[PDB]
Amino acid sequence: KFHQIEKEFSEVEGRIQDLEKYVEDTKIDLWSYNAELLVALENQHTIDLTDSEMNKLF
Amino acid sequence: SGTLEFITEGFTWTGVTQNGGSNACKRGPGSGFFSRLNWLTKSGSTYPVLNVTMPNNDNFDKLYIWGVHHPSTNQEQTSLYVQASGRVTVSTRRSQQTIIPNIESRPWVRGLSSRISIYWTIVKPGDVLVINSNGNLIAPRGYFKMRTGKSSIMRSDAP
Amino acid sequence: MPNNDNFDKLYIWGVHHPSTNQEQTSLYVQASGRVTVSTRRSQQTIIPNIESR
Ligand SMILES: *[C@@H]1O[C@H](CO)[C@@H](O)[C@H](O)[C@H]1NC(C)=O
Ligand SMILES: *[C@@H]1O[C@H](CO)[C@@H](O)[C@H](O)[C@H]1NC(C)=O
Repeated sequence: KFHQIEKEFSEVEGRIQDLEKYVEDTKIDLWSYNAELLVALENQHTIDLTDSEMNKLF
Repeated sequence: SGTLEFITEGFTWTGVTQNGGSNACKRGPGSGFFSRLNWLTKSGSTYPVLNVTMPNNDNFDKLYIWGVHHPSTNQEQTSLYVQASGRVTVSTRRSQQTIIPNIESRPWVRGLSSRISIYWTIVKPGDVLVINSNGNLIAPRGYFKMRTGKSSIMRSDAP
Repeated sequence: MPNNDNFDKLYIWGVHHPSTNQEQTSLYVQASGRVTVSTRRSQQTIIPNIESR
């Protein structure tokens, strides 16, 4: 990603600023969810496939 | 745009004095001004109605930077532009920006109570730049060539 | 009015818009008023409008 919107503001402007803040705050929350969920699913699967490998050998 | 590539244009400003400067904007020991802007003032005892045109015959968008002077007193206004109330208008075939300067004192900044308002215009190919002024015009010296790219800007104090 | 305190001050002000030229002169003498509020960073100039609403 290259040129993006401003994410920090030195002064109180109003309606447009609130929207810019909201858009970014929204973006971060959605990606933070995706990250948390992904690792949880990957870890559960890793634990299962390793236990599976033991049983296959048995 | 990712560039400050400036191309100078001739612009004929008849009946006015060019290249005005100030001690607030010194270049060397003597006074000066923004290099990309041209401060026009009266010639003798007259400031005529300026009516200049600059066409875009090239295959790109031109970015023009110009301004409007805001004197602190009515005497300042008249000494520079003769007329008690100036006016600046820049236009293209599809758009227009008209501004009447306001005479007003501000808190002293670098020993000055006056200011300049900066404006910008984009001219597409086959379009033309029209500048009309009876006073207070801070004329452009040319244009900046516009680009579409992967460039940006960042605020940081990191080495 | 200078700000010597350690916080931001919010100022609320306004501009009167008379309905007639007679009202304008009766209140403010001059046929056309003007209001300007400024700081070192900002400026707001407003020219009042005379009109029936
Ligand atoms: C910037 O580039 C233009 C290209 O035509 C040239 O005319 C001009 O002299 C250059 N200016 C500087 C300061 O290099
Ligand atoms: C400026 O030049 C244009 C050329 O098309 C002309 O139409 C216009 O009348 C001129 N300005 C004035 C104030 O006459």
